[PDB]
Order: sequence, then C-alpha cells, then structure tokens
Amino acid sequence: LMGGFGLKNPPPQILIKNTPVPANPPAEFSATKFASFITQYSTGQVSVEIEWELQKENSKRWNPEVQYTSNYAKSANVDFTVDNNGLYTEPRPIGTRYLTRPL
Amino acid sequence: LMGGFGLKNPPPQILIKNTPVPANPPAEFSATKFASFITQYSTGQVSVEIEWELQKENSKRWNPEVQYTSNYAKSANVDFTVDNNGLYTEPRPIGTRYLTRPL
Amino acid sequence: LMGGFGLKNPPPQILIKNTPVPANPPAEFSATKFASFITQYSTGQVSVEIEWELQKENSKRWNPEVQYTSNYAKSANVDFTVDNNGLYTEPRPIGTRYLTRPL
Repeated sequence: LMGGFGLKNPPPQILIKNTPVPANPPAEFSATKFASFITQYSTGQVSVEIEWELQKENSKRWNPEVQYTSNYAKSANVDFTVDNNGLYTEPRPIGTRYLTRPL
Repeated sequence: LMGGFGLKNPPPQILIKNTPVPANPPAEFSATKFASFITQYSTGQVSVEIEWELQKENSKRWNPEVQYTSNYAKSANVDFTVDNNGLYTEPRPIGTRYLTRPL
Repeated sequence: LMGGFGLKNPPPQILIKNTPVPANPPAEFSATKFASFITQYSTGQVSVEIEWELQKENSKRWNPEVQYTSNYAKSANVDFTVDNNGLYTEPRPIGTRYLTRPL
C-alpha cells in the first residue's frame, strides 16, 4: 500500500556485526561471562547492482506528451545538487506516471 | 552417576597456553631463568561440531503423548531468551524422558 | 467457509443399494409392478486410503513452540479412549494451528 513490488521471496536481509573482542580477563577463572570488551567499530564500502527490465512505449499519440523537465530560470540553487556547504537536497518528490496510453 | 555416556576413550583434552615472551634480559648473563615476562593474553574463536545418531520412535500408542511445551500466556520474560539488559537465563532444567514405550 | 479443501472435481460419490429381490408373484399376470419384496439388508467392510503430502517446517525460531500435549495428571478417563462400557468419546476439538512462522 506504500507502492512498489510485492515479493514472496524478497531480497534477503544482509546482517552484519562486529565480532566481540574482549579486554583482559582476570588471572583466575570466573564464569560470569563478559562485560569488558574492546570498544571498536568497522567501516568499509558496499556496492549494490540491480538490473531492471524496461518496458518501451508503443504509443501512437500525435501531440507531445508530458515530461519531467527542470525549470530553466535564473536560480540560486540547482535542483538535486549540493548546497553552498555540501548538503545534498531533493526539492520535490518525483513520481513515474508521465507517459500516457489509452485505457 | 551424573548421567551421560561412559567412554573408555573420551574426546581428548585440548590444552592451550600463551607462549611466554620475556621482557628485556640484562646486559650480562644470569642463569636464574626468568621472572620478567610481557603481560599478554590471546583471544579467538572456537567451533565444535558433534554429529549425533538419532533413534526414531516406533510407537503404536493411540492417545497423544507428553511433550515439552512452552506455556502460552501473557509473560513478562520469554523462557530461554535474554533479559532487558542482555543476560541469558535458563528458567528450568529440561530432561529428555517424554516419549513412552512399553517395558 | 467450513474449512477444508475446495475441489472442482472432488472425490466422487460412491452410491450403494440392495438389489430388490421380490417375493412370490401371483399365478396370473398383473402389470401393477411390485409392492412385495423380500426384506433384506447387506453388510461388509470398507477401506479408504488417502495419501497426504506434508509440508515440513523450516523454522529458525529459538525458543520452544506451542504443542498439543495431553495433560499428565491423575485422570479418571483417558482422553480419546473408550469408557467403562465401550463408548468412544472425543473430549475437545483439536485444530491444526500450533506451529508458528513470521508473516
């Protein structure tokens, strides 16, 4: 109901954690397991590559259709670019229903 | 007498220690061996994989048998799960004598 | 809406009757067919054998699940057995929704 593709077997969840590396244990044994760990974190890169199957229009409409254009005007800030201090902003939501076809 | 499997040749003991890495020896020689070591410890992972041979029931009992069920009730803490601050608890001992067979 | 398996071609109806064996007809002919039959009935055995395809659980649940157990208590009459004079009784309805899986 939010829109999208309903999938019985969706893309599976990729779960990730840091392996716990404990600090120094005491000299004698104690079975109350571990509260002392080495405070750490990880970083890295992650790349996702989805292939999408397109469906071409077969339209026999005569007149021009409605497009998603950018307003060519004297603007202070370009749409869908970064700001004066590098904040990336998205000025409006873009749907996907622009082309037409008969019912 | 504690229960379990009596084994003449049990699983052998795996013993592990840190190799002693000494600190700086003196300039001249002394044969009173070593009291000065580098204070260290190790960590790692360990995985044990036992394969178990099951014995299926061949029961011709009619009525239902006694099972190990969890009490479905409004509970504050689920049995055999962690607490509000991550302490794993086991609420009761579970035996293994639930199925029946004639003597 | 009663539950079960909706079938376009269900198991076909097996219909059975006793063949009418008439009593003595009169000496002369009469075309008013027959009201006098030999009062009889049949008995026999009937065996039905359905094969059912099961679907195993693939559950990665940790804690124990809810089962159908029989109450182990000092009982006067065992559930789903016969009485003191051989009446077979079923004490409660048993559904089939006991195992769990995520939605």
